[PDB]
Amino acid sequence: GIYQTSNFRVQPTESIVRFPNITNLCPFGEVFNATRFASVYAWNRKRIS
Amino acid sequence: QVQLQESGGGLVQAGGSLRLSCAASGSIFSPNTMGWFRQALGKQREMVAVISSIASTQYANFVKGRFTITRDNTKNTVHLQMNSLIPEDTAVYYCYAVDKSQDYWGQGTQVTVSS
Ligand SMILES: *[C@@H]1O[C@H](CO)[C@@H](O)[C@H](O)[C@H]1NC(C)=O
Repeated sequence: GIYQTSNFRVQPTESIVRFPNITNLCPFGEVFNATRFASVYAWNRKRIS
Repeated sequence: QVQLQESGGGLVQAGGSLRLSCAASGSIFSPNTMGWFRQALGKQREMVAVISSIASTQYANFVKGRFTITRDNTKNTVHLQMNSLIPEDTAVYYCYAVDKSQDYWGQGTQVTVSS
């Protein structure tokens, strides 16, 4: 007769990831590459968001 | 662009009087501190005086009881009364806004006293 023994699939080997273009460049160069840094009592906090 | 205008120096004989002025424009958030600093050719910045938002006045021991700072709240300006001058005071001065962020210095006022 006929007998259903196993199941056939195709296991994948590679994975792909797609995301949209990286756009909103965070302010870092204005902090680490800044020309002037404030005194140690007028400390510079800059908010990055 | 925070800009501070300096005025009121020049040539004065020994014993004369002058009135310097720094007027501040730009951001200059409310808790600011206006100071004045000395430099003669051959020396570094010598701290002369300081006024904060508290209106407290601070002066160095070099010129005890001779110079004064006046504070104008309406225009947020500063006037330094230079009285009882002595040729040891021959030095260009610069004023300094501590503020809360990037600091800004002056363009200079030539103060000369000799006989
Ligand atoms: C600062 O500039 C240098 C260029 O020599 C660059 O390599 C570095 O990534 C910059 N730093 C930041 C935080 O942007």
